[PDB]
Amino acid sequence: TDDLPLCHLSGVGSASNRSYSADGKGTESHPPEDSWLKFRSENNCFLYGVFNGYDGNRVTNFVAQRLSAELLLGQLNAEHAEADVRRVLLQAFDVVERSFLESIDDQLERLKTLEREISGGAMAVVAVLLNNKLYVANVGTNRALLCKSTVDGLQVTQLNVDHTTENEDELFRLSQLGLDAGKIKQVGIICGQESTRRIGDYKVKYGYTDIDLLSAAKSKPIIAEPEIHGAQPLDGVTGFLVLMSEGLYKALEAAHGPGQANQEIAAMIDTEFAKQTSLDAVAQAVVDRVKRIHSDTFASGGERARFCPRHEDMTLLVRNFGYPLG
Amino acid sequence: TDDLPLCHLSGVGSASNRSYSADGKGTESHPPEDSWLKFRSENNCFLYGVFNGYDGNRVTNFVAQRLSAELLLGQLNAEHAEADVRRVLLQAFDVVERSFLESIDDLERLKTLEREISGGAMAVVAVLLNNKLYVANVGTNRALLCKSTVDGLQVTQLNVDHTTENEDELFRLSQLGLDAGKIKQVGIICGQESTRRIGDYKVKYGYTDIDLLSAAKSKPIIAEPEIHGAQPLDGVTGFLVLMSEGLYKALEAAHGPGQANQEIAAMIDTEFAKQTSLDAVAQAVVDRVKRIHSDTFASGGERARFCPRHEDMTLLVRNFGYPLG
Amino acid sequence: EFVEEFNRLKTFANFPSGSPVSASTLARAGFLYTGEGDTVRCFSCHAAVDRWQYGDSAVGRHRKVSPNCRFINGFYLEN
Amino acid sequence: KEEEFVEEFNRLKTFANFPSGSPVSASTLARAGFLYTGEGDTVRCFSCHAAVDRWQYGDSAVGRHRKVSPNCRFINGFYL
Ligand SMILES: [Zn+2]
Ligand SMILES: [Zn+2]
Repeated sequence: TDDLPLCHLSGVGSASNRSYSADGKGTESHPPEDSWLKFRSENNCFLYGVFNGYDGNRVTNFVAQRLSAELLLGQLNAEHAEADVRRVLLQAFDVVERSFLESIDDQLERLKTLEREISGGAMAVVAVLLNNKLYVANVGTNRALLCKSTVDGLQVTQLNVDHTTENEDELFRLSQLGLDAGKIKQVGIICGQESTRRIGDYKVKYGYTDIDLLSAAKSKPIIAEPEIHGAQPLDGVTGFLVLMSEGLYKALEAAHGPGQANQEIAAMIDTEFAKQTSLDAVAQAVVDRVKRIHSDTFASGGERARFCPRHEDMTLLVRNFGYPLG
Repeated sequence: TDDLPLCHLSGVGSASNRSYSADGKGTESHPPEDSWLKFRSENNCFLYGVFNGYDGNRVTNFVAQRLSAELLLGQLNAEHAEADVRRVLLQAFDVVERSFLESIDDLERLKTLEREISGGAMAVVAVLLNNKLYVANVGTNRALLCKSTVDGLQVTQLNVDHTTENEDELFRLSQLGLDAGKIKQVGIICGQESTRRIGDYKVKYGYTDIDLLSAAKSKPIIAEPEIHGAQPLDGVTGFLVLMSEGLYKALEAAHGPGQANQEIAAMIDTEFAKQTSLDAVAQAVVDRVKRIHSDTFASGGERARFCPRHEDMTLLVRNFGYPLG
Repeated sequence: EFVEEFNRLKTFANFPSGSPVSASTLARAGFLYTGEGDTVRCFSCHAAVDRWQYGDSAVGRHRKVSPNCRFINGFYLEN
Repeated sequence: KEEEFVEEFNRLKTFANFPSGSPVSASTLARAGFLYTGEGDTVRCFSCHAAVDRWQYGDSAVGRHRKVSPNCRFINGFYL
């Protein structure tokens, strides 16, 4: 079923999470919960995605497929208006949600499983192409960058917004729900997660009322509705699209330092672009490079050393837009 | 003393006012009242200006020199701060005003009186100091900066027209106690449309005796200049344009309102690759515009009823690394 | 009428494509689309905001412009 | 706290370190009731404390002001 034409102008790189051992170069690992999408509808419609899962990969491997069914099987393939394309996604992300919730409806090793699926979830970033017009749907902390080649440098602009507690808008939304800004922004974490929007997570979606921090709330504090970003004109553009998981920009940031991460990552993708035969290679190269920078930092510890005990799954997706590969 | 080093990276073009005759080969004239400035202080400081006078040139030939005295003789020459250079000009334009008023203090007599009491002028002053551009403005003369873009020629006017069509100028007059709508309606105050000007003893001290300005806690027509924060000229490559009303006024009358700044700039561009000296560049455009005016009136049609004549035209160009050839 | 968030959202159907800030976010912030450029206005303080740039915060820009648009200060929770 | 800025002269004084390269004239901004905060090119009506930034060539102080805060009394003449 889930086997339609794959895109050929898009590469992906990935590296499972890994933990460091005091002894040094020593590393470990854990079940990897990250997935991506790089399909192409027979009607010439492009759909890319990166889903960073948490607490089980029983969700990432679902939303991935299910999202495709509600998007590449007609519903979007057509000469739709801007607001139309938005309306379809909205309806799409919803179908995945409501459906998934219905899914999770199945020794004493039972309580073991329950606490799992009831707390399983995932965040996602979806990019859609339709006539040189780009659309970005977003739920969570994954980033999406557009990189245009300037005759005065390389322009880098993030298309989405991080749904964290540091989001002036996200906070206000939770405030209008009746919660306390200061207090929520203070803890900076809500149920092990920092994201203020996510898919699945039956626990906080239906029982938020039983959590001290979310006690007072006329509606769900953690919602799954995605933030769509008005079509982007890609006619005369010449560069590339980047979809990367939290785990990636998160590591790079821990080593080098907060901010200036988007440019640096982009800067790297630039170099490796002139040093590879395939996108996948371009991609993987950067993931490796970053994976390296992390380990080295911890090993050759000093100051920033105390910020790299390990790192989560890293996923990078690159969609070339006429940029010189050779 | 009015003879210091003159700038050599600046050209000027000018054509006296002229009136035509319904008899084709017609062309009259009147005393010319427009002046310019293109000095260069010994300390490497540039001062350019264009003063369009009205009712007598006994003022334009004054402000010109007097302004130089309070600018090129130290006062400005130095490593001053942005706000500092602004404060010096302010002080400068004031000295010229107060001084000039004291000047005008010395039957064919009533004939002269009505003159100097109503004589005045408007001015645009541009100053250079370390690739930082400053524009002081009083009146309706325009000053444009033209940067060469790799996607065309950028044209941006640095100053604002002190007319009754200026939302800000109007507001200023309103807070003084006059009526907006009424003022904006007539669009003219004492033969002039300018809401700020140098001299003009009459309206400055007797505005209270003019039906339109009757109600006013302060001078409705002031001479205070509008300074424009330093402009970064380091990596820039183009030219500065200072032109009198009479010029952009004529070109506007023939072709039509708006799109005048670009067109004039467009012209200056062409002539720039077809001349040996800036003065030539300049004059060329003034002549070209002077031509388009006469032609329109002669080969009359629709816009013909807008060119009975034209006032003095003055154009000053200061090259900024643009290809002369 | 524009008190209702859903309505405010509806006025963004023809919002100029290429704009940084998300429509839905603008509405949540109490803004409504006028019709010219990317200008929006608080349904409360009728204050307008335009010239958005990437990385802008709806509520942020809003509080800066009109540091008192009640809505932004919570005097709105119909319940 | 907020008394010294009713006087136009004072408002003007707050522009001494205004970012060079800005389109609108300082004097004009003050006339409009604006005061320079200190960050970027952001200014605020001494009346409605509304702020305005991101100026562009060709802008009207009172114009943008009326648009942003369509009621900053000053702009409506409640100050004579
Ligand atoms: Zn508001
Ligand atoms: Zn105000």
